Amino acid sequence: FKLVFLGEQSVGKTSLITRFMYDSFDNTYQATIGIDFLSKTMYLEDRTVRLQLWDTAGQERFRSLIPSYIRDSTVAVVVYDITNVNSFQQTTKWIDDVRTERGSDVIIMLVGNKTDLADKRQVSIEEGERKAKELNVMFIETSAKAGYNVKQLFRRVAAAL
Ligand SMILES: Nc1nc2c(ncn2[C@@H]2O[C@H](COP(=O)(O)OP(=O)(O)OP(=O)(O)O)[C@@H](O)[C@H]2O)c(=O)[nH]1
Ligand SMILES: [Mg+2]
Repeated sequence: FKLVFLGEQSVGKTSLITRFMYDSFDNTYQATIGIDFLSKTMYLEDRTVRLQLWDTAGQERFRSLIPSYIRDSTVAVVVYDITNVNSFQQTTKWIDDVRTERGSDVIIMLVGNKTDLADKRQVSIEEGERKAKELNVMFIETSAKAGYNVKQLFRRVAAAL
């Protein structure tokens, strides 16, 4: 259960981790610098699991040694912001990066985060599911802020292993 979180800056990667691991959320953006690590045991879908999580920096300058982390991980979590079409469009790139490194020997979850921002939605659930089916990855929509589907994201990934 070695998980790498990928996707564009400000989509909610860190926020999803903090929500799941610590059940908190904060509004003010602290960008991740390089690749942070968190390891903890959780009771997750009826078994104990040791979660080893790599939280990558979305900012372009930090995207050089990510290959090692992708090779090191059994699960890739690729997140976008449902309010931000570019961030969605860039998920093809991220999934490709995983595939280039592991092909079919990896669990991939595509995540449409920030659903609580309902009015500002620029990507439909439909389009998200479409992309997930086309690229053969799992799909879920979450809200780190409101606490929607975050436990489910980790559940579905843990039951995928
Ligand atoms: N409304 C809303 N805001 C969110 C949600 N998730 C994250 N945010 C906000 O969006 C901003 C970015 O969140 P981060 O968790 O720091 O995003 P990130 O993907 O880790 O960004 P980098 O580390 O720079 O790559 C912050 O201001 C968060 O408070 C969400 O589910 N809903
Ligand atoms: Mg971050």
